[PDB]
Amino acid sequence: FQGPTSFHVIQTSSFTNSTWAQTQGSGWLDDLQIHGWDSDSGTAIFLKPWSKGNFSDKEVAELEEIFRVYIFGFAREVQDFAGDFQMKYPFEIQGIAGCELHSGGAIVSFLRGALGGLDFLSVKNASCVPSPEGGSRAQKFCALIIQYQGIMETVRILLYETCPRYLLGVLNAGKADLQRQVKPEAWLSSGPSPGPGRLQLVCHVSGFYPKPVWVMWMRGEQEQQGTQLGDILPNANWTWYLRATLDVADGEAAGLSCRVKHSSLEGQDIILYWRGSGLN
Amino acid sequence: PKIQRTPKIQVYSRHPAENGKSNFLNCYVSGFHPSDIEVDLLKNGERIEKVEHSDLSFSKDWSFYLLYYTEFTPTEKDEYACRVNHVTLSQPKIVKWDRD
Ligand SMILES: *[C@@H]1O[C@H](CO[C@@H]2O[C@@H](C)[C@@H](O)[C@@H](O)[C@@H]2O)[C@@H](O[C@@H]2O[C@H](CO)[C@@H](O[C@@H]3O[C@H](CO[C@H]4O[C@H](CO)[C@@H](O)[C@H](O)[C@@H]4O)[C@@H](O)[C@H](O[C@H]4O[C@H](CO)[C@@H](O)[C@H](O)[C@@H]4O)[C@@H]3O)[C@H](O)[C@H]2NC(C)=O)[C@H](O[C@@H]2O[C@@H](C)[C@@H](O)[C@@H](O)[C@@H]2O)[C@H]1NC(C)=O
Ligand SMILES: CCCCCCCCCCCCC/C=C\[C@H](O)[C@@H](COP(=O)(O)OCC[N+](C)(C)C)NC(=O)CCCCCCCCCCCCCCC
Ligand SMILES: *[C@@H]1O[C@H](CO)[C@@H](O[C@@H]2O[C@H](CO)[C@@H](O)[C@H](O)[C@H]2NC(C)=O)[C@H](O)[C@H]1NC(C)=O
Ligand SMILES: [Cl-]
Ligand SMILES: [Cl-]
Ligand SMILES: [Cl-]
Ligand SMILES: [Cl-]
Ligand code: NI
Repeated sequence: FQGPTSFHVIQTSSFTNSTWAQTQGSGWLDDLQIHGWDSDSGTAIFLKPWSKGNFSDKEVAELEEIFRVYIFGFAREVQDFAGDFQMKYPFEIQGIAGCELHSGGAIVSFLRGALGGLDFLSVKNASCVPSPEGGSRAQKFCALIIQYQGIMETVRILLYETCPRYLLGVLNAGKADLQRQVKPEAWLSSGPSPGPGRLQLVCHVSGFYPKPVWVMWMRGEQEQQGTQLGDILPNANWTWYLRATLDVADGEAAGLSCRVKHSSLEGQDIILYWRGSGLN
Repeated sequence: PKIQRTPKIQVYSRHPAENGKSNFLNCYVSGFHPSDIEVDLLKNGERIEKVEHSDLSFSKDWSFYLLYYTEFTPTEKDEYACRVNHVTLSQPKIVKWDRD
Protein backbone atom coordinates (compact mmCIF):
# COMPACT_ATOMS: atom_id res chain seq x y z
CA PHE A 1 0.00 0.00 0.00
CA GLN A 2 0.99 3.68 -0.30
CA GLY A 3 1.26 6.55 2.15
CA PRO A 4 2.95 6.66 5.56
CA THR A 5 4.14 3.46 7.27
CA SER A 6 5.07 4.75 10.73
CA PHE A 7 3.58 6.50 13.74
CA HIS A 8 5.57 8.53 16.20
CA VAL A 9 5.16 11.06 19.00
CA ILE A 10 7.71 13.83 19.58
CA GLN A 11 8.63 15.91 22.61
CA THR A 12 10.46 19.21 22.79
CA SER A 13 11.14 20.24 26.39
CA SER A 14 12.73 23.67 26.81
CA PHE A 15 14.32 24.51 30.16
CA THR A 16 14.79 28.26 30.52
CA ASN A 17 16.04 28.34 34.14
CA SER A 18 15.79 26.42 37.44
CA THR A 19 12.08 27.17 37.67
CA TRP A 20 10.67 27.40 34.14
CA ALA A 21 10.27 24.69 31.49
CA GLN A 22 7.68 24.05 28.81
CA THR A 23 7.03 20.98 26.69
CA GLN A 24 5.57 20.76 23.18
CA GLY A 25 4.39 17.46 21.74
CA SER A 26 2.56 16.05 18.73
CA GLY A 27 1.78 12.77 16.95
CA TRP A 28 2.75 12.00 13.34
CA LEU A 29 2.31 9.48 10.50
CA ASP A 30 5.67 9.89 8.79
CA ASP A 31 5.61 13.68 8.14
CA LEU A 32 1.80 14.14 8.45
CA GLN A 33 0.62 15.49 11.82
CA ILE A 34 -2.40 13.67 13.22
CA HIS A 35 -2.19 14.68 16.92
CA GLY A 36 -1.37 17.86 18.76
CA TRP A 37 -0.62 18.26 22.47
CA ASP A 38 -2.55 21.11 24.09
CA SER A 39 -0.59 22.39 27.08
CA ASP A 40 -3.55 24.64 28.02
CA SER A 41 -5.51 21.54 29.01
CA GLY A 42 -3.01 18.66 29.22
CA THR A 43 -4.97 16.73 26.56
CA ALA A 44 -4.43 15.72 22.94
CA ILE A 45 -5.84 17.55 19.93
CA PHE A 46 -7.21 15.12 17.34
CA LEU A 47 -6.57 16.62 13.91
CA LYS A 48 -8.40 14.10 11.70
CA PRO A 49 -11.76 12.35 12.31
CA TRP A 50 -9.88 9.02 12.30
CA SER A 51 -6.88 10.06 14.44
CA LYS A 52 -8.00 7.71 17.22
CA GLY A 53 -7.63 4.72 14.88
CA ASN A 54 -9.43 1.73 16.35
CA PHE A 55 -8.80 2.70 19.99
CA SER A 56 -11.75 3.17 22.32
CA ASP A 57 -12.26 6.48 24.05
CA LYS A 58 -11.33 4.93 27.39
CA GLU A 59 -7.97 3.78 26.06
CA VAL A 60 -7.29 7.14 24.41
CA ALA A 61 -8.08 8.96 27.64
CA GLU A 62 -5.78 6.61 29.56
CA LEU A 63 -2.91 7.30 27.15
CA GLU A 64 -3.54 11.02 27.44
CA GLU A 65 -3.25 10.69 31.22
CA ILE A 66 0.04 8.80 30.90
CA PHE A 67 1.50 11.56 28.70
CA ARG A 68 0.11 14.30 30.95
CA VAL A 69 1.71 12.61 33.98
CA TYR A 70 4.99 12.03 32.10
CA ILE A 71 5.25 15.60 30.76
CA PHE A 72 4.84 16.97 34.29
CA GLY A 73 7.14 14.53 36.08
CA PHE A 74 9.83 14.68 33.39
CA ALA A 75 10.27 18.42 33.94
CA ARG A 76 10.26 17.84 37.72
CA GLU A 77 13.00 15.20 37.65
CA VAL A 78 15.17 16.94 35.02
CA GLN A 79 15.20 20.05 37.21
CA ASP A 80 15.89 18.16 40.45
CA PHE A 81 18.79 16.33 38.77
CA ALA A 82 20.13 19.30 36.77
CA GLY A 83 22.27 20.08 39.82
CA ASP A 84 23.65 16.48 39.93
CA PHE A 85 25.14 16.39 36.45
CA GLN A 86 26.26 20.04 35.98
CA MET A 87 23.99 21.40 33.24
CA LYS A 88 23.93 25.05 32.22
CA TYR A 89 20.73 26.85 31.37
CA PRO A 90 19.09 27.26 28.97
CA PHE A 91 18.88 23.80 27.44
CA GLU A 92 16.48 21.80 25.30
CA ILE A 93 15.62 18.11 25.33
CA GLN A 94 14.04 16.22 22.45
CA GLY A 95 12.44 12.80 22.23
CA ILE A 96 10.87 10.66 19.50
CA ALA A 97 9.13 7.34 20.04
CA GLY A 98 6.94 5.18 17.85
CA CYS A 99 6.88 2.24 15.47
CA GLU A 100 7.04 1.47 11.75
CA LEU A 101 5.61 -1.21 9.46
CA HIS A 102 8.28 -2.87 7.26
CA SER A 103 8.05 -4.88 4.00
CA GLY A 104 7.28 -8.46 5.09
CA GLY A 105 4.85 -7.19 7.71
CA ALA A 106 7.17 -6.72 10.71
CA ILE A 107 6.59 -3.75 13.03
CA VAL A 108 9.74 -2.25 14.59
CA SER A 109 9.63 0.12 17.58
CA PHE A 110 12.08 2.89 18.46
CA LEU A 111 12.75 5.53 21.12
CA ARG A 112 15.46 8.22 20.95
CA GLY A 113 16.32 11.16 23.20
CA ALA A 114 18.44 14.23 22.54
CA LEU A 115 20.11 16.92 24.62
CA GLY A 116 21.12 20.20 23.01
CA GLY A 117 20.36 18.69 19.61
CA LEU A 118 22.78 15.75 19.96
CA ASP A 119 21.77 12.13 20.52
CA PHE A 120 21.60 11.33 24.22
CA LEU A 121 19.96 7.92 24.66
CA SER A 122 17.84 5.31 22.94
CA VAL A 123 15.73 2.33 23.98
CA LYS A 124 16.95 -0.96 22.51
CA ASN A 125 15.56 -4.32 23.68
CA ALA A 126 13.46 -2.53 26.35
CA SER A 127 16.70 -1.24 27.94
CA CYS A 128 18.06 2.30 28.25
CA VAL A 129 21.16 2.71 26.07
CA PRO A 130 23.30 5.87 26.42
CA SER A 131 24.56 7.33 23.23
CA PRO A 132 28.28 8.14 22.97
CA GLU A 133 27.56 11.85 22.41
CA GLY A 134 25.67 11.91 25.73
CA GLY A 135 28.87 11.04 27.59
CA SER A 136 28.92 10.02 31.22
CA ARG A 137 25.88 12.21 31.81
CA ALA A 138 23.83 9.86 29.62
CA GLN A 139 25.26 6.89 31.51
CA LYS A 140 24.27 8.33 34.89
CA PHE A 141 20.83 9.15 33.48
CA CYS A 142 20.09 5.62 32.22
CA ALA A 143 21.25 4.08 35.51
CA LEU A 144 18.88 6.47 37.31
CA ILE A 145 15.64 5.97 35.35
CA ILE A 146 15.85 2.17 35.38
CA GLN A 147 15.51 2.32 39.18
CA TYR A 148 12.36 4.46 39.20
CA GLN A 149 9.51 1.98 39.54
CA GLY A 150 7.23 1.30 36.57
CA ILE A 151 8.93 3.63 34.06
CA MET A 152 10.74 1.07 31.89
CA GLU A 153 7.80 -1.35 32.16
CA THR A 154 5.37 1.30 30.92
CA VAL A 155 7.82 2.25 28.16
CA ARG A 156 8.09 -1.42 27.15
CA ILE A 157 4.32 -1.83 26.98
CA LEU A 158 3.80 1.36 24.93
CA LEU A 159 6.68 0.70 22.53
CA TYR A 160 6.13 -2.98 21.82
CA GLU A 161 2.48 -3.71 22.60
CA THR A 162 0.44 -0.51 22.31
CA CYS A 163 2.17 1.22 19.38
CA PRO A 164 2.02 -1.69 16.89
CA ARG A 165 -1.74 -2.16 17.25
CA TYR A 166 -2.34 1.61 17.26
CA LEU A 167 -0.39 1.95 14.01
CA LEU A 168 -2.34 -0.80 12.29
CA GLY A 169 -5.69 0.60 13.44
CA VAL A 170 -4.93 4.16 12.40
CA LEU A 171 -3.37 3.20 9.06
CA ASN A 172 -6.64 1.45 8.25
CA ALA A 173 -9.03 4.03 9.76
CA GLY A 174 -7.37 6.81 7.79
CA LYS A 175 -6.73 5.04 4.50
CA ALA A 176 -9.05 7.27 2.45
CA ASP A 177 -6.82 10.28 3.27
CA LEU A 178 -3.56 8.36 3.73
CA GLN A 179 -3.71 6.43 0.44
CA ARG A 180 -5.31 9.09 -1.74
CA GLN A 181 -3.70 10.11 -5.03
CA VAL A 182 -3.18 13.80 -5.85
CA LYS A 183 -1.78 14.75 -9.27
CA PRO A 184 1.09 17.27 -9.32
CA GLU A 185 1.38 20.21 -11.63
CA ALA A 186 4.74 21.11 -13.17
CA TRP A 187 6.37 24.18 -14.73
CA LEU A 188 9.73 25.42 -15.97
CA SER A 189 11.83 28.42 -14.98
CA SER A 190 15.33 29.66 -15.74
CA GLY A 191 17.94 32.07 -14.49
CA PRO A 192 21.69 32.65 -14.48
CA SER A 193 24.12 29.92 -13.42
CA PRO A 194 27.67 30.29 -12.11
CA GLY A 195 30.37 30.48 -14.75
CA PRO A 196 30.59 31.71 -18.31
CA GLY A 197 27.91 30.64 -20.76
CA ARG A 198 26.13 28.46 -18.20
CA LEU A 199 22.40 28.35 -17.49
CA GLN A 200 20.36 26.70 -14.75
CA LEU A 201 17.03 25.18 -15.77
CA VAL A 202 14.46 24.43 -13.06
CA CYS A 203 11.61 21.91 -13.30
CA HIS A 204 9.12 22.71 -10.52
CA VAL A 205 6.79 19.94 -9.38
CA SER A 206 4.06 20.87 -6.91
CA GLY A 207 1.01 19.47 -5.17
CA PHE A 208 1.62 15.72 -5.35
CA TYR A 209 0.62 13.07 -2.79
CA PRO A 210 1.90 10.54 -1.77
CA LYS A 211 5.50 11.64 -1.40
CA PRO A 212 7.40 9.26 -3.76
CA VAL A 213 7.93 10.93 -7.13
CA TRP A 214 10.33 10.77 -10.10
CA VAL A 215 11.52 13.93 -11.90
CA MET A 216 14.27 13.96 -14.52
CA TRP A 217 15.60 16.33 -17.14
CA MET A 218 15.71 14.39 -20.44
CA ARG A 219 16.94 14.66 -24.03
CA GLY A 220 14.41 12.57 -25.89
CA GLU A 221 14.56 9.30 -23.97
CA GLN A 222 18.05 9.97 -22.52
CA GLU A 223 17.85 10.85 -18.83
CA GLN A 224 20.24 13.68 -17.92
CA GLN A 225 22.38 12.25 -15.10
CA GLY A 226 23.38 15.79 -14.09
CA THR A 227 19.83 16.38 -12.79
CA GLN A 228 19.97 17.68 -9.19
CA LEU A 229 17.00 17.10 -6.91
CA GLY A 230 16.34 19.64 -4.24
CA ASP A 231 14.94 18.67 -0.88
CA ILE A 232 11.22 17.85 -0.90
CA LEU A 233 9.33 20.79 0.60
CA PRO A 234 5.87 20.80 2.20
CA ASN A 235 2.75 22.54 1.04
CA ALA A 236 -0.14 23.05 3.41
CA ASN A 237 -2.83 20.32 3.25
CA TRP A 238 -0.58 17.27 2.81
CA THR A 239 1.10 17.70 -0.61
CA TRP A 240 4.72 18.26 -1.65
CA TYR A 241 6.92 20.48 -3.81
CA LEU A 242 10.18 19.61 -5.54
CA ARG A 243 12.64 21.46 -7.76
CA ALA A 244 14.79 19.52 -10.24
CA THR A 245 17.60 21.59 -11.68
CA LEU A 246 20.06 21.15 -14.53
CA ASP A 247 23.20 23.16 -15.20
CA VAL A 248 23.64 23.43 -18.98
CA ALA A 249 25.81 25.44 -21.36
CA ASP A 250 24.05 28.17 -23.30
CA GLY A 251 23.21 26.89 -26.73
CA GLU A 252 22.95 23.35 -25.39
CA ALA A 253 19.65 24.03 -23.61
CA ALA A 254 17.54 23.36 -26.70
CA GLY A 255 16.16 19.82 -26.85
CA LEU A 256 15.75 19.55 -23.08
CA SER A 257 12.54 18.34 -21.47
CA CYS A 258 11.42 17.55 -17.92
CA ARG A 259 9.50 14.31 -17.30
CA VAL A 260 7.49 13.69 -14.11
CA LYS A 261 6.35 10.23 -13.08
CA HIS A 262 3.90 9.85 -10.22
CA SER A 263 1.57 7.20 -8.83
CA SER A 264 -1.44 9.49 -9.36
CA LEU A 265 -0.87 9.93 -13.09
CA GLU A 266 -1.92 6.43 -14.23
CA GLY A 267 1.02 6.28 -16.62
CA GLN A 268 0.24 9.65 -18.13
CA ASP A 269 3.68 11.19 -17.41
CA ILE A 270 4.01 14.96 -17.35
CA ILE A 271 6.45 16.11 -20.05
CA LEU A 272 7.53 19.75 -20.20
CA TYR A 273 9.60 21.08 -23.09
CA TRP A 274 12.22 23.79 -22.71
CA ARG A 275 12.09 26.32 -25.54
CA GLY A 276 14.76 28.98 -25.98
CA SER A 277 15.05 32.68 -26.75
CA GLY A 278 12.26 33.67 -24.37
CA LEU A 279 9.67 31.38 -25.96
CA ASN A 280 9.26 30.06 -22.40
CA PRO B 1 24.29 20.94 23.54
CA LYS B 2 26.58 23.90 23.07
CA ILE B 3 26.28 24.72 19.36
CA GLN B 4 23.33 26.61 17.94
CA ARG B 5 22.12 26.20 14.36
CA THR B 6 20.97 29.14 12.27
CA PRO B 7 17.73 28.64 10.30
CA LYS B 8 17.57 27.86 6.62
CA ILE B 9 14.73 29.89 5.02
CA GLN B 10 13.02 28.93 1.76
CA VAL B 11 10.15 30.95 0.23
CA TYR B 12 7.99 29.52 -2.55
CA SER B 13 4.47 29.65 -3.97
CA ARG B 14 2.09 26.69 -4.07
CA HIS B 15 1.31 27.33 -7.75
CA PRO B 16 3.21 29.03 -10.58
CA ALA B 17 2.86 32.75 -10.04
CA GLU B 18 0.24 34.39 -12.25
CA ASN B 19 -0.80 37.99 -11.69
CA GLY B 20 -4.41 38.18 -10.55
CA LYS B 21 -4.70 34.49 -9.62
CA SER B 22 -4.98 33.52 -5.96
CA ASN B 23 -2.07 31.42 -4.74
CA PHE B 24 -0.37 30.29 -1.53
CA LEU B 25 2.90 31.71 -0.21
CA ASN B 26 5.00 29.19 1.74
CA CYS B 27 7.96 29.85 4.01
CA TYR B 28 9.85 26.78 5.16
CA VAL B 29 12.23 27.37 8.05
CA SER B 30 14.45 24.45 8.89
CA GLY B 31 17.74 23.26 10.32
CA PHE B 32 17.66 25.49 13.37
CA HIS B 33 18.41 25.01 17.04
CA PRO B 34 17.17 25.79 19.66
CA SER B 35 13.42 25.82 18.82
CA ASP B 36 12.54 29.36 19.90
CA ILE B 37 11.96 31.29 16.68
CA GLU B 38 9.76 34.06 15.31
CA VAL B 39 8.42 33.96 11.75
CA ASP B 40 6.34 36.51 9.83
CA LEU B 41 5.14 36.71 6.25
CA LEU B 42 5.30 40.20 4.74
CA LYS B 43 3.32 42.02 2.07
CA ASN B 44 5.21 45.10 0.89
CA GLY B 45 7.21 45.00 4.11
CA GLU B 46 4.14 44.86 6.36
CA ARG B 47 3.37 41.85 8.52
CA ILE B 48 0.51 39.76 7.16
CA GLU B 49 -2.13 39.00 9.77
CA LYS B 50 -3.73 35.80 8.41
CA VAL B 51 -0.76 33.43 8.52
CA GLU B 52 -0.95 29.77 9.52
CA HIS B 53 1.87 27.47 10.56
CA SER B 54 2.63 23.88 11.40
CA ASP B 55 3.25 22.68 14.90
CA LEU B 56 6.92 22.25 15.77
CA SER B 57 8.69 19.17 14.40
CA PHE B 58 12.29 18.20 13.81
CA SER B 59 14.59 16.21 11.53
CA LYS B 60 16.51 13.00 12.23
CA ASP B 61 19.46 15.21 13.21
CA TRP B 62 17.22 16.98 15.77
CA SER B 63 17.07 20.25 13.79
CA PHE B 64 13.73 22.02 14.00
CA TYR B 65 11.54 22.96 11.06
CA LEU B 66 8.34 24.98 10.62
CA LEU B 67 6.06 25.70 7.65
CA TYR B 68 4.32 29.09 7.56
CA TYR B 69 1.84 29.95 4.83
CA THR B 70 -0.90 32.32 3.67
CA GLU B 71 -3.04 32.80 0.61
CA PHE B 72 -1.96 35.62 -1.64
CA THR B 73 -2.65 37.12 -5.03
CA PRO B 74 0.63 37.92 -6.81
CA THR B 75 0.72 41.18 -8.75
CA GLU B 76 3.34 42.83 -10.92
CA LYS B 77 4.62 45.28 -8.29
CA ASP B 78 3.66 43.76 -4.92
CA GLU B 79 6.56 42.41 -2.88
CA TYR B 80 6.29 39.46 -0.47
CA ALA B 81 8.86 38.10 1.96
CA CYS B 82 9.50 35.83 4.93
CA ARG B 83 11.05 37.38 8.05
CA VAL B 84 12.74 35.18 10.65
CA ASN B 85 14.23 36.02 14.01
CA HIS B 86 16.29 33.58 16.03
CA VAL B 87 19.02 33.66 18.65
CA THR B 88 21.60 32.95 15.94
CA LEU B 89 20.42 36.04 14.03
CA SER B 90 21.56 39.52 15.08
CA GLN B 91 18.72 41.24 13.20
CA PRO B 92 15.64 39.61 11.65
CA LYS B 93 16.47 37.98 8.31
CA ILE B 94 14.20 38.81 5.37
CA VAL B 95 14.13 36.36 2.46
CA LYS B 96 12.19 37.81 -0.45
CA TRP B 97 9.84 35.76 -2.59
CA ASP B 98 11.20 35.54 -6.16
CA ARG B 99 8.75 33.74 -8.57
CA ASP B 100 11.59 33.69 -11.21
C1 LIG C 1 -6.80 -2.48 16.43
O1 LIG C 1 -6.41 -3.19 15.32
C2 LIG C 1 -5.33 -4.11 15.55
C3 LIG C 1 -5.05 -4.73 14.21
O2 LIG C 1 -6.26 -5.35 13.79
C4 LIG C 1 -6.12 -6.06 12.55
O3 LIG C 1 -5.74 -5.21 11.48
C5 LIG C 1 -6.68 -4.13 11.17
C6 LIG C 1 -6.04 -3.29 10.06
C7 LIG C 1 -8.05 -4.71 10.81
O4 LIG C 1 -7.92 -5.52 9.65
C8 LIG C 1 -8.54 -5.57 12.01
O5 LIG C 1 -9.79 -6.15 11.68
C9 LIG C 1 -7.51 -6.68 12.32
O6 LIG C 1 -7.94 -7.44 13.45
C10 LIG C 1 -5.76 -5.16 16.57
O7 LIG C 1 -4.62 -5.93 16.91
C11 LIG C 1 -4.66 -7.26 16.42
O8 LIG C 1 -5.76 -7.99 16.97
C12 LIG C 1 -5.85 -9.33 16.47
C13 LIG C 1 -7.17 -9.89 16.92
O9 LIG C 1 -7.18 -10.06 18.33
C14 LIG C 1 -4.63 -10.11 16.96
O10 LIG C 1 -4.72 -11.45 16.47
C15 LIG C 1 -4.29 -12.40 17.45
O11 LIG C 1 -2.90 -12.67 17.31
C16 LIG C 1 -2.38 -13.64 18.21
C17 LIG C 1 -0.93 -13.88 17.86
O12 LIG C 1 -0.22 -12.68 18.07
C18 LIG C 1 1.16 -13.01 18.34
O13 LIG C 1 1.79 -13.53 17.17
C19 LIG C 1 1.83 -12.69 16.02
C20 LIG C 1 2.57 -13.47 14.91
O14 LIG C 1 1.71 -14.55 14.48
C21 LIG C 1 2.52 -11.37 16.39
O15 LIG C 1 2.39 -10.49 15.30
C22 LIG C 1 1.87 -10.73 17.64
O16 LIG C 1 2.54 -9.55 17.98
C23 LIG C 1 1.82 -11.71 18.82
O17 LIG C 1 3.17 -11.91 19.25
C24 LIG C 1 -3.15 -14.94 18.06
O18 LIG C 1 -2.66 -15.85 19.04
C25 LIG C 1 -4.62 -14.76 18.23
O19 LIG C 1 -5.23 -16.04 17.97
C26 LIG C 1 -6.38 -16.30 18.82
O20 LIG C 1 -7.52 -15.62 18.39
C27 LIG C 1 -7.97 -15.88 17.02
C28 LIG C 1 -9.19 -15.00 16.74
O21 LIG C 1 -8.73 -13.65 16.50
C29 LIG C 1 -8.26 -17.38 16.84
O22 LIG C 1 -8.50 -17.66 15.47
C30 LIG C 1 -7.06 -18.22 17.34
O23 LIG C 1 -7.40 -19.59 17.24
C31 LIG C 1 -6.66 -17.81 18.77
O24 LIG C 1 -7.79 -18.11 19.59
C32 LIG C 1 -5.12 -13.70 17.27
O25 LIG C 1 -4.87 -14.26 15.96
C33 LIG C 1 -3.37 -9.44 16.43
O26 LIG C 1 -2.20 -10.08 16.96
C34 LIG C 1 -3.34 -7.96 16.80
N1 LIG C 1 -2.20 -7.31 16.15
C35 LIG C 1 -1.30 -6.57 16.82
C36 LIG C 1 -0.19 -5.99 16.00
O27 LIG C 1 -1.40 -6.36 18.02
C37 LIG C 1 -6.33 -4.52 17.83
O28 LIG C 1 -6.95 -5.54 18.60
C38 LIG C 1 -6.66 -5.44 20.02
O29 LIG C 1 -5.34 -5.88 20.36
C39 LIG C 1 -5.06 -7.30 20.21
C40 LIG C 1 -3.59 -7.52 20.58
C41 LIG C 1 -6.03 -8.15 21.02
O30 LIG C 1 -5.86 -7.87 22.42
C42 LIG C 1 -7.45 -7.80 20.55
O31 LIG C 1 -8.36 -8.61 21.26
C43 LIG C 1 -7.73 -6.29 20.76
O32 LIG C 1 -9.05 -5.92 20.36
C44 LIG C 1 -7.36 -3.43 17.48
N2 LIG C 1 -7.80 -2.71 18.66
C45 LIG C 1 -6.99 -2.12 19.56
C46 LIG C 1 -7.68 -1.42 20.70
O33 LIG C 1 -5.77 -2.17 19.47
C1 LIG D 1 13.58 6.02 28.63
C2 LIG D 1 12.93 7.40 28.64
C3 LIG D 1 12.08 7.61 29.89
C4 LIG D 1 12.75 8.53 30.91
C5 LIG D 1 11.78 9.53 31.52
C6 LIG D 1 11.94 9.65 33.04
C7 LIG D 1 11.10 10.77 33.65
C8 LIG D 1 10.01 10.24 34.57
C9 LIG D 1 8.87 11.24 34.74
C10 LIG D 1 7.52 10.57 34.84
C11 LIG D 1 7.14 10.27 36.28
C12 LIG D 1 6.08 9.18 36.31
C13 LIG D 1 5.41 8.97 37.67
C14 LIG D 1 5.71 7.57 38.21
C15 LIG D 1 5.10 6.49 37.77
C16 LIG D 1 4.04 6.55 36.66
O1 LIG D 1 2.79 6.51 37.30
C17 LIG D 1 4.41 5.51 35.59
C18 LIG D 1 3.69 4.16 35.77
O2 LIG D 1 2.83 4.22 36.87
P1 LIG D 1 2.67 2.94 37.90
O3 LIG D 1 1.79 1.88 37.29
O4 LIG D 1 4.03 2.35 38.22
O5 LIG D 1 1.96 3.50 39.28
C19 LIG D 1 0.60 3.83 39.19
C20 LIG D 1 0.48 5.30 38.80
N1 LIG D 1 -0.74 5.57 38.06
C21 LIG D 1 -1.90 5.33 38.90
C22 LIG D 1 -0.72 6.96 37.65
C23 LIG D 1 -0.80 4.71 36.90
N2 LIG D 1 4.21 6.01 34.23
C24 LIG D 1 5.30 6.55 33.43
O6 LIG D 1 6.39 6.61 33.88
C25 LIG D 1 5.09 7.05 32.00
C26 LIG D 1 6.16 6.50 31.05
C27 LIG D 1 6.54 7.48 29.93
C28 LIG D 1 6.54 6.87 28.53
C29 LIG D 1 6.98 7.86 27.44
C30 LIG D 1 6.60 7.40 26.02
C31 LIG D 1 7.08 5.99 25.70
C32 LIG D 1 6.97 5.61 24.22
C33 LIG D 1 5.68 6.06 23.54
C34 LIG D 1 5.36 5.24 22.28
C35 LIG D 1 4.06 5.73 21.63
C36 LIG D 1 3.02 4.64 21.40
C37 LIG D 1 1.66 4.96 22.00
C38 LIG D 1 0.48 4.84 21.02
C39 LIG D 1 -0.45 6.06 21.06
C1 LIG E 1 12.80 31.99 35.11
O1 LIG E 1 12.27 32.69 33.93
C2 LIG E 1 11.00 33.35 34.13
C3 LIG E 1 10.60 33.93 32.79
O2 LIG E 1 10.39 32.91 31.83
C4 LIG E 1 11.14 34.40 35.23
O3 LIG E 1 9.92 35.12 35.38
C5 LIG E 1 10.12 36.52 35.70
O4 LIG E 1 10.62 36.67 37.05
C6 LIG E 1 10.88 38.03 37.43
C7 LIG E 1 11.55 37.98 38.79
O5 LIG E 1 10.68 37.47 39.80
C8 LIG E 1 9.57 38.81 37.42
O6 LIG E 1 9.81 40.16 37.82
C9 LIG E 1 8.97 38.76 36.02
O7 LIG E 1 7.70 39.42 36.02
C10 LIG E 1 8.81 37.31 35.54
N1 LIG E 1 8.36 37.29 34.16
C11 LIG E 1 7.40 36.48 33.70
C12 LIG E 1 7.07 36.60 32.25
O8 LIG E 1 6.83 35.67 34.44
C13 LIG E 1 11.54 33.68 36.51
O9 LIG E 1 11.67 34.60 37.60
C14 LIG E 1 12.87 32.95 36.31
N2 LIG E 1 13.25 32.23 37.52
C15 LIG E 1 14.46 32.30 38.07
C16 LIG E 1 14.67 31.48 39.31
O10 LIG E 1 15.35 33.00 37.60
CL1 LIG F 1 3.51 10.17 2.18
CL1 LIG G 1 0.66 19.43 29.92
CL1 LIG H 1 0.71 0.96 30.45
CL1 LIG I 1 1.24 20.37 -15.67
NI1 NI J 1 22.93 37.78 10.58
